[PDB]
Amino acid sequence: GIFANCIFCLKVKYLPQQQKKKLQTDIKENGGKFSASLNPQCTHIILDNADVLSQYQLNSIQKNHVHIANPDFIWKSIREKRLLDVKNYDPYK
Repeated sequence: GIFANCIFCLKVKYLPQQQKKKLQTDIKENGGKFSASLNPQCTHIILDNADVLSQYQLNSIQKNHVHIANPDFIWKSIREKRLLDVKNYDPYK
């Protein structure tokens, strides 16, 4: 699937539970892995609009080349049946 070799940290606490779960199933059904925690193995961190990151988290993200994206990265990649440009979905840029 399109998310093969992707490891997503999900910070989507303020999404409806049904959307959190759809994110998870969309990731797993298309070859991805997801985690609640941020670590060096993460390739991506998905952040809903109301979730924020600490300076510590942002430094880890920079150091480990983690891509910061919003949920639309997942939704639209699934819809288009193709991994999109994550640079177009960065809430911090």
